[PDB]
Amino acid sequence: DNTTVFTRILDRLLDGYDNRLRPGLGERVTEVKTDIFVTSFGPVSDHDMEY
Amino acid sequence: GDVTVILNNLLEGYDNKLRPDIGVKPTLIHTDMYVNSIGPVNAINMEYTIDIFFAQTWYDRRLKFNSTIKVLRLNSNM
Repeated sequence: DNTTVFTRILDRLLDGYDNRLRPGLGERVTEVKTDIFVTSFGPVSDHDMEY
Repeated sequence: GDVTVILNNLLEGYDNKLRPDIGVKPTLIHTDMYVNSIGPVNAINMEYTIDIFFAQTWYDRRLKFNSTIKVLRLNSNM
């Protein structure tokens, strides 16, 4: 019954976890690695100067 | 670690239905505006668009704490 063990893993992950605090707040800078995949480059609107 | 303790102590027994200084004196709010852009001005509807960053600052003696941390830098969660 993998359900119970995995539920325990998630509950332990979220126990005493504060989502108002960024990771490594005390002693680090949070480094976010970003990446974009463009599935469609939409129409360009001249009138609104936007895309 | 202890920023969690500070945050929990600040919010415990706190009523956000009541403005600070509810029955003492008016709440003073200082406002700043950064104008990113002033958009098109269509006279057909007699309106114009504007995009801004709107800053407001005020004092809440209930949000008073003592620690080595001088400022709590928070996102929209709180």
